[PDB]
Formats: sequence, structure tokens, C-alpha cells
Amino acid sequence: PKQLPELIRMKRDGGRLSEADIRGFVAAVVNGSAQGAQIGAMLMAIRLRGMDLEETSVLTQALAQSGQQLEWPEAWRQQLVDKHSTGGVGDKVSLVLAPALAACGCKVPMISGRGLGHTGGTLDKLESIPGFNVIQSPEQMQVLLDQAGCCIVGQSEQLVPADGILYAARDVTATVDSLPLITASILSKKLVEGLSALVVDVKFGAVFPNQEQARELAKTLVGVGASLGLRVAAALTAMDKPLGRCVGHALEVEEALLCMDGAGPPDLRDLVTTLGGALLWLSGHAGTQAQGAARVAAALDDGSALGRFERMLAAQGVDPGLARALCSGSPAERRQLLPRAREQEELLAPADGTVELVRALPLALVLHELGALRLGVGAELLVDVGQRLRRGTPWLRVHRDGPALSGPQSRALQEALVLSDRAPFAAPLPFAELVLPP
Amino acid sequence: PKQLPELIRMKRDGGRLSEADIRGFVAAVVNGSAQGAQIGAMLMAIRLRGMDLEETSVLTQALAQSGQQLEWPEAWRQQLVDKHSTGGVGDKVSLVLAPALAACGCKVPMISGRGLGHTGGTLDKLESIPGFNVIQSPEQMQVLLDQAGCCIVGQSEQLVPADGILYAARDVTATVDSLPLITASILSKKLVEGLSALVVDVKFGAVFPNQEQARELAKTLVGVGASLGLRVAAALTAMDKPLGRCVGHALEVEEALLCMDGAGPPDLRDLVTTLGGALLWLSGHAGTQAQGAARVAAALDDGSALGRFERMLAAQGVDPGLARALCSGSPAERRQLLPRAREQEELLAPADGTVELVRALPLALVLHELGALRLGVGAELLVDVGQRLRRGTPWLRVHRDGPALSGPQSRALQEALVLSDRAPFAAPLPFAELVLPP
Ligand SMILES: N=C1CCCN1Cc1[nH]c(=O)[nH]c(=O)c1Cl
Ligand SMILES: N=C1CCCN1Cc1[nH]c(=O)[nH]c(=O)c1Cl
Repeated sequence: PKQLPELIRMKRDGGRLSEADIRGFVAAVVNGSAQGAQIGAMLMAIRLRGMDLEETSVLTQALAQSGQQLEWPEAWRQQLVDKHSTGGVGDKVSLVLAPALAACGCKVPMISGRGLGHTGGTLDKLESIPGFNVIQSPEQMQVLLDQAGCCIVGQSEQLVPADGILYAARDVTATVDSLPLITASILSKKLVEGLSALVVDVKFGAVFPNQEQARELAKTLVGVGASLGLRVAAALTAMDKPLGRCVGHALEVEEALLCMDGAGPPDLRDLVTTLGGALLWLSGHAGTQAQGAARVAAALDDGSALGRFERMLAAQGVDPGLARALCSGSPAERRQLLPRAREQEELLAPADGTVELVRALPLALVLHELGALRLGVGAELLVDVGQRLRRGTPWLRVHRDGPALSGPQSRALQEALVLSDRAPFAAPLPFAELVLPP
Repeated sequence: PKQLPELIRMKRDGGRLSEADIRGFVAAVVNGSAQGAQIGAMLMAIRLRGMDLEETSVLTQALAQSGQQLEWPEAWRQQLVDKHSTGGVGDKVSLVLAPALAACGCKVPMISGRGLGHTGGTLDKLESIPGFNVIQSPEQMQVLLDQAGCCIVGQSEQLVPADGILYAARDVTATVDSLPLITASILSKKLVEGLSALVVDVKFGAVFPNQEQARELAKTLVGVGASLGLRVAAALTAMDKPLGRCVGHALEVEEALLCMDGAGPPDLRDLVTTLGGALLWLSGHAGTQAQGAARVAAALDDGSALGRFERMLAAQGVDPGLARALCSGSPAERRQLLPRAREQEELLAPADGTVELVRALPLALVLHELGALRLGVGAELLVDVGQRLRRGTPWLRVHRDGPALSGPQSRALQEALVLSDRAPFAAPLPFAELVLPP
């Protein structure tokens, strides 16, 4: 066995770590021996010197094996699927898609995570629901799949514990945007789920603003996935604007419910059907993308996705009365049942103009500031792309716990808003492009 | 004010940190805000992406200013000197030189450190002496300079606290061998000493095995030093073998006393006179190197260096009776008054041969293992360079607290010993070469 400083050095000098090296490190992360500073140091060493595919693969196997591998009754094998995102602002697609897919006859044991970087995390969003518990054991997860068809749980002592520790550390040390670290973090989770098919939404324009990097991530997820016996596909989607109208935790549960009522914004609905469709096709439950997309759409419209979501909530510890009130309530009734912020503040158009877009990144940065978790904090987009607005009309409603937005943070959000002199137009739908295993 | 993850990113991408950036980080190290993982991450980011001289300079000013700047009566100005080493195995030159120089009329407030990398630290060595306390306040240090002419103290809440925290973190994260981190760690300490002259022993063959890197370090210490108003010079010395006959904590106090009795091995004595000589010349208390070297030699021979060392010990909390017994005792009496190891084990020559050298690095690695602090653990070289030894004759005596050396650690020490078929010869003296401010 080598000590940590020796193995850090091996990577710091451009060297390739063996399998016992990788496992030694990971196992030290798990037991407490790798002190915080050594974890920060190795993460930065990997971030800057990289890993090649053999190494990423082993990293993935090692995080996967720090906890239990999950097992299901043979009868579920071909129905087990999942959808993971590499992250986008306002992306609440997972909240909708896990129950929608359960209502199409899939079983979905989603292991997901918390806020990472400036993208928000599904786990933090679900936690805005009083009594929703993300820590769920393997036995308990089998009961969740029985009752609801799906669940959304975090990493823990028994599931990928090492990815939870490395994940929390990356968040604060600028080692989030590492291809091998992302690949091993996503794939490790999905490997322990014992899936027949996985689709991963890779966004750009997002953790890798550049189209070139996103493609490399996509083929790395897919290639590394395929070598570990996982049928993976990736979608590349340009998200320079937030998905839908909401960014937050409670606000995004609210809008995901709107989507599950068969309403909500068209871009959120479009990506839910596109991505679930793709997944149904890949898993062999739909013959084509359009057939798949329509199966998922029908679940959003007939109330059945919503019904699976209510089962999921109650099964993960939400009081049953409260789950019913949430799924059956009106938009207004849902806003009173879920965290609100202490106060709300609207921001006003500076001049006449046509909304070209709201920029995702300035918005996420400011809300991470105000979010620093507070589950009612967030923002609400009051205008659409293509809309012509006049001077003075509200365009953002920020839900905040602290004081009136400062001069700075106000200017910073105001830069998010991009107006042209272009004639009004209808808001186009988001971009998608699949990537398969070669 | 920027948050830590932002400033880590700036350096991770090859970017140059401003002065407010550097100070922000350092001040966060000091207050607890920079978590262990962020410190590990920035250290590795600096280690791999480097800093240029403006940045190193500011880093140095910032670590220096995390605590108090030390002040002395105007009358001492031109007598204040110090000697720092970038590290070598068995290098106990500082223990001898601080009191020897005090006995030549200098005042020496040495701020030194602990084990870093695989080189041992002066502070750890002095601590083998019962009741020797390295934490000493600025007011207390003025009393030490009055009574003894010298002291040896560590970093603390009031002196370069930030270098103490970064120093401990580098030790475990393979960010020791960073030019800018070494420069700022050494220079920061020496800046707060308010010196008229400083000499820094740069070893190679040591933190930078390669001659090329050592030279770059030397001109960086000297150049960065000179721009901050410090008269610095560096000596380059090839230390591929241990200095003298001892490696440890208690063993090196013992040999430094032997040197102060005017005995001891010729290489230790040579480097003490060479380096102190240089320092006296640079500070203007000697006209030439040889005059300086002879002034220091005379202090080793007339018992006066020893007398200053006893004042220093008692003044830093060693019981006065115990200080007298140590300085006045015989070698044997000193070995009973200081930590011994639980057991001793000799290692035997495998075959006939002439000692070409004992290799420093294998020895340091093995003793860091067995040292993992235990202040009686160490090794003793029983043979000299040039000596012809027969099969079976003892060449190393390892003082250890644990069990009989394992098969491995035994082989690893045995590789340290390098025998030739060369006819016997007299052991040459170590290599030295000065470097001045340009
Ligand atoms: N979709 C989201 C929400 C926050 C982070 N993220 C992508 C992701 N997920 C991981 O599990 N691991 C990662 O490294 C990354 Cl990156
Ligand atoms: N002479 C010794 C004993 C252990 C470390 N060292 C050199 C040194 N000293 C510092 O103060 N800071 C460093 O970075 C370095 Cl490197």
C-alpha cells in the first residue's frame, strides 16, 4: 500500500495511476485518512493533468464499489432506466421524467446529487418538500420501485459514498469541470442502479460552455459506459437560457408539477418528451423517437405521471395528506404548501425592446450568492423569448431571504436580460442531437 | 472580496493573481474559511502552474504580514543575521551556527520549521530536549536575544501563522518542491526577523535533486529577497550523502554538541565555518571568507558557542540544571539525558568493499516511515566515505521504537550503502559555491 502524498505526486507529474493506486486513494477517501487538503490536492492534480480512459473506467468502478451494487428481480431487468444531466440552469427535467417514465411501465431508481458548481441539484430541489428524505437504503429502494415505479435518492454510506465525498469537495475547489471526474461521478451512480439503458443530457452554451468540450464529454460518457456493460446514449442540448420559467428549489418543484398537469412552458415539456422518448427507444419500449415522445407526452396529459410522483413522494416520507394536497392542489395551493422566500422583489425593463434571451450564467451566479440551503430562494422569469416589452414592465421576480438586492447583484441580474430591436417572434424550441455507442 | 473557488480557478487556468487576490486567500487561510480541501487545491494549482516574481514577492509580503513584524533596539541593526537551509538529510548546521554566531557578537532570531518532505526540521530536533519550547512571543524573543544572543522558534499565532498552516499542508500534498512556495515560506520568516543579512544554504543531489533547479531557487531567493530590502546570498552545496554521522532529532542535538566541543565529523564542521564565515562577511563583520570561517571555528574550539547554546536552552525553558548537564556532560552523559529509542538494531555489510557513499534519500524515506513525532528514532552512520570494510562489519545503527526492521525496510536501507572496488582514500569535504545579489 502507498501513502497519499506518493500517489498525488504520481498524478501531479503527468503520470498514470494503476488500479491499486486508484482504489487505495478512493478507499482512503472513504475511511477518513485522505485529509481534506490531500483530497483537494489530488482533485486539482487530476483536473489539470487529466486521466485517460483506462483510468477513468477504474475510477468509476472504484466509486461504484465503495458501496453496494443494487439488485432487482429478474422480471424488471429490461424496464430499469435512468436519465442523468451534466447540468443546466432551471433544468427540472428529472423531477418530471422519473415519474412520467414509471407511468410508462419503467422502473427508475435515480441516484442523483446536490448543487454542483452553479447548477442546482435535484436532491436540493426535492428537499424543499417537507418530509422528503433523500437517504434511502437498497432494501427501501426496492419498496419504492414497487409502490411508485421510481425514486430519487442521494449518495450515502451504502451507495457510492466516495462519490458523495469527492462531489462535495469538487464543488468548492474548482475541480467540477473535469471530464474524468464527471464521467466517473455520473457513470458510478448509474452503474450501481443495474440499468438496461441510460441517457445523459449534455448541455452547452452549462459545465462546458464550448460545443467542442461537450461532444468530448458525450463520447466519453458513452464510450466508458459501453466498456462497463452499460448501454448509454447522450443528447447534446444548447442551454444558454434557463429551461422554463423557474430557477430554485421550491419554484422548480412547482413548475415540474405544472408540467405534470399537462401545462407548463413548451421548452420544458419538449425536452421531457424528447429525452424520455429517446430513453424508451434505447430501452426497446418504443420503436421510434416520435412514438416514444408521444408515450411520455400522454403520461403528462392523462394525470398518470402526476400519480406516480405522489406515490414517490409518500413512499420517500412526505406525509400522504401533504402529497395529495400538492399533486391535486392548484398552482396557488402549491405555492402556500411549499417554502416561499421571506420577501419577493421584481426587476424592471430599463427600456423598450424585444427579448432575445435571458442569460443563464449571470442568473445562476447571483442566486448562488443569495442561496448561500435556502429552499424558497430562486427566480421567476416573467417574460418569454420573442416578446416585445415596454420600459418599466417586470421581467424577473426574485424570491430572496436576505435584504433588498444590492446595487451590484441587481446590475448583475440586469445584464442577464438581452433586448434587441428585432420585430417580435415566437420562441423557438431548444436544440437536441443524439450520440450513440460506436 | 472574491470567494475561494473563484480565485483557485484564476490560478488553475494559468492566470496571474493580483495583490488583493493573494491577500484574500492568505487571510482566509488565517481565519479558517479556506477549508482544508481548498488549501490543498490552491497549493496544487500553484505547484503546477507556477507564480512569477511579482506574485511570489506579494505572497511573501502577505505571509510575513499575517503576523507581527519584529523590531529591535537600533544598536543591534547591523548585528542581526540568520542562516536558513532549503533542506538536507542530517543537516544540523543551524543548531550549531545560531549559538556560534551569537558568540561572535551577532544576534540571531531564527524562525525555523518542522519536518517538511523527507528533510527533518530544526524545531523537531530541539524538541527532543525536555522542556524546550519553540513557541515564543516577540517580547520573549527580545529577552532571548539579550540573554543568549540567539533563539530558535517556530511559527505561531503571532509570527507568520499563515506560513505555518500552508507549510503543514504542503508537507502532505506534494506541494513542497514549489519554487514560489519555498521562496515565500523562507523569505517571509526572514523578513519578520528584521535582519541586516541572510544566507540560505541551497542543497542538491535535497528538495531539488537537479543542479539546474537548485540554481534557479538560489537566484529566486536572492532576487526576491533583494527587491524586498533584504541583503541575501545563497550557497549551493551538493548533499547526496548525509551531513555528519547522524540523522534524527536527539541524535543530531548530540552531534551538534560534539561540534560545539570542537570535535565531531569534519564535514559538519566545514559547512558550519563556511556558511557562518560567508554570513559574517556579508554582514560586514569579517573582511574575507577565511577570516570569517576562522572566527566561527574559534568559537567552536574555545567553548563559547557551547556557552551561548546553554543560555539559549535555559532561556527557552530547558531546566537550567539540565542545560548545564547537557553542555558540560560527556557524549555518554548526553545520550542518557536525551530521548533514546526503545531498541537499537545494527545493519551489516553484505560483502567486502570500499565505502563510496551512503545515499541520503533511501535513508530519509525509511526513517520517515519509522519516525511516523518520535524523538529518539534515527540512524547512526558507523562508517566513513573512503573506508575499506570487510563483510559483516556494522555500518548503520538504527534507533527505532517499533519492531525489528521488516524484510523490505531493511533492503531499502541496504541500498543506501554503495561499495566500490576502489582502493581506500580520505573522505573529501563537501562542495560549496556562493551566489550574490546581482
Ligand atoms: N445534473 C447535475 C446537477 C448538479 C451536477 N450535475 C451534473 C453532474 N452530476 C453528477 O452526479 N456528477 C457530476 O460530476 C456532475 Cl457534473
Ligand atoms: N530547512 C528545512 C527543514 C525542513 C524544510 N526546510 C527548507 C524549507 N524551509 C521553510 O521554512 N520553508 C520551506 O518551504 C522549505 Cl523547503
